[PDB]
Amino acid sequence: MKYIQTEQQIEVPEGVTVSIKSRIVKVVGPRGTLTKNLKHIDVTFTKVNNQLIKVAVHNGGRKHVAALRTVKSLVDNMITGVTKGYKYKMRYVYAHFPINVNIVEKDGAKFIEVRNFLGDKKIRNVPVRDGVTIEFSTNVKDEIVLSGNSVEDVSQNAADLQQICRVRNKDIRKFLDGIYVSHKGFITEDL
Amino acid sequence: ARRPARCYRYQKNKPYPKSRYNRAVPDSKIRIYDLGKKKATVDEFPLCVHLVSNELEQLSSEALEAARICANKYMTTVSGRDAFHLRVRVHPFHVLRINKMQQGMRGAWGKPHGLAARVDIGQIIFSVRTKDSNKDVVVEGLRRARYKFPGQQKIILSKKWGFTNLDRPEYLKKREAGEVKDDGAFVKFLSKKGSLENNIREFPEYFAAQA
Amino acid sequence: AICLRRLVRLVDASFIWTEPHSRRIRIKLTVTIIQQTFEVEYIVIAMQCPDCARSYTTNTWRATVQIRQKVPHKR
Amino acid sequence: IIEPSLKALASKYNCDKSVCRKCYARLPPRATNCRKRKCGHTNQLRPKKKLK
RNA sequence: GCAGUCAAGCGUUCAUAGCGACAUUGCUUUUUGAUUCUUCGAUGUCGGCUCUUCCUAUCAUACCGAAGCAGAAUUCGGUAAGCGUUGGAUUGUUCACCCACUAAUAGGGAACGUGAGCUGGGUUUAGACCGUCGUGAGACAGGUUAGUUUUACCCUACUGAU
Ligand SMILES: [Mg+2]
Ligand SMILES: [Mg+2]
Ligand SMILES: [Mg+2]
Ligand SMILES: [Mg+2]
Ligand SMILES: [Mg+2]
Ligand SMILES: [Mg+2]
Ligand SMILES: [Mg+2]
Ligand SMILES: [Mg+2]
Ligand SMILES: [Mg+2]
Ligand SMILES: [Mg+2]
Ligand SMILES: [Mg+2]
Repeated sequence: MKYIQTEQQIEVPEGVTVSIKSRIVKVVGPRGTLTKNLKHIDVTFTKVNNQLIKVAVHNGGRKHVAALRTVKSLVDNMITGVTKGYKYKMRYVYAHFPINVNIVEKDGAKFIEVRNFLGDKKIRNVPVRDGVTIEFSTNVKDEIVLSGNSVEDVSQNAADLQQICRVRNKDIRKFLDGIYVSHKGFITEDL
Repeated sequence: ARRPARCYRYQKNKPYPKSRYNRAVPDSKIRIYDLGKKKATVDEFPLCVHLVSNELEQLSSEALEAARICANKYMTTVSGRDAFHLRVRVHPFHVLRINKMQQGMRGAWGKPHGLAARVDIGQIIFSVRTKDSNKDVVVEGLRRARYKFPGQQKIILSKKWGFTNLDRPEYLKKREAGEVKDDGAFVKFLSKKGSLENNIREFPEYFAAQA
Repeated sequence: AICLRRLVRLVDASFIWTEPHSRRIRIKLTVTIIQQTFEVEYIVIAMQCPDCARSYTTNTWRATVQIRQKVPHKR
Repeated sequence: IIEPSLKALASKYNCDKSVCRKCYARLPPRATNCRKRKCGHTNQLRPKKKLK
């Protein structure tokens, strides 16, 4: 029906400082800095009093409004990312052959190298993204931990590893061998 | 034996019924038209639901046969076989012809093929009378009869009482007094005209003013 | 007819029950010193059989005898 | 070693799904419609077959 | 011929993994009918050999999804016509049927592709034999034997060349 105006409220904590010109959303905080181009979206950001910002849509259709609620979340997650940070933990599953994972260098790029997945000779490389920091968990068997500022990077870097280990020409209901994302969380505790 | 139903769809040729000139015609596919509890009184089944055609078309005798079985089969399993009275209003009389065969058209008049209906816009095909609570089974029963027919037809909840020519309250106005009596399947009403001697024989509840 | 078109001699030949409209038949075959029973399946395929097709094409009968007599009362 | 936790971990991804009857596509468990537009976003789905 | 829709019976329990009856809605012009618009001062009327190209309604070959998918061996469905799809016995055959190899021995179109490109076994002139029919001359789309395949040097197209 076209809504005359709709608006949401991005609630900023005390620590960070979010800058916006055109639609380039910088967010400097304690963990680092994050940036995001929104020039594809068509909305107006409006400050009110430091620790609250309003996003708005005027004469918006149904789908135009939906995105307005998305833009809130992406900007919220930069703020939670640069304050608290993101941390994904993955686990290995197997019956007969144990999966041998190790971080290896190649022209200063850093790759996760999965070896002996299900008795295979083909070595499986997964390039480590810029910002994400991988570490293998001590005192929890067959566990790996990824962590950093962006969710978009960490989660993708996990899902890459998840998708590099698929079983072809078998019954996957039976052959449940792989490297799976067990827990998604933040780096800091409390919040 | 059967051709596609798209061929003998539209009302083109004149009414060509069985008579002393046509003589030989095949037997109708549909045979019995009333189903459910057909030895039931008028007070038992008030809520009436129709299946109304929205196209001037022909429904073949085997389109009604497949439709009448599926509507009955669903309503018998779900609501029970004595919780309704289904009535197929449409009778197939129109005989279709087929040119099943010195040359091609050098002598060409067709043999009889099968019987079909001749339905009109707003005509009632199926009529079902039921209890007040048992509506949703009747609406969903006639839904599957709709897939067996060609064209467009729609289901309608009737404002009348059962199979009567009377509304919900109008029947209740006259049934409370001695103005209505049961016939057998249908019903008989009091008449102001006629002999006064045999208007007293029947309708014993009227002519009193008490209870 | 099916056993003949199989493409050792044989001891016996009998068949199992597949379902009335399920275009398939299955049949078993027992065949110097070694006896071996194995089972075979036959896909049934539908088509036309010329004479029937000919029924739809007007000229069905394909020979006529037109007998006649010029008299009103024929003994 | 199957392991009760790690079986349910892996089965989350592989087994606990549903399937479009038309296009055979592998959907999330509580989906109404198929996400593929070749089969007209149909709502005629089924759960994925369990093993034994 | 090919495709949905509804789903009877099946599939030990179990409608819809998969087989799938009957109905009801379509597409195709690789079948056959129906018609007689074009051609009777003539558009060479079967098949095979040879050779290019196009269609996908994909037999194989690439990557996938489902399964009543433990593995192996299969079955069903998606993108895809990029690339391939044979050697022989009998028949003039198309068609058919067999033997063998193979990754596979998928289906169709292009004046039912292609005779101034061939061949001429087949059909369809005249000779001749048989059978049945007819008093007879003769008939038979029944069987059998022998029977002339003409012209490019023009314009266009294609290939090379000034
Ligand atoms: Mg003419
Ligand atoms: Mg001329
Ligand atoms: Mg010519
Ligand atoms: Mg295609
Ligand atoms: Mg040869
Ligand atoms: Mg030709
Ligand atoms: Mg030529
Ligand atoms: Mg020539
Ligand atoms: Mg001759
Ligand atoms: Mg003689
Ligand atoms: Mg010759």
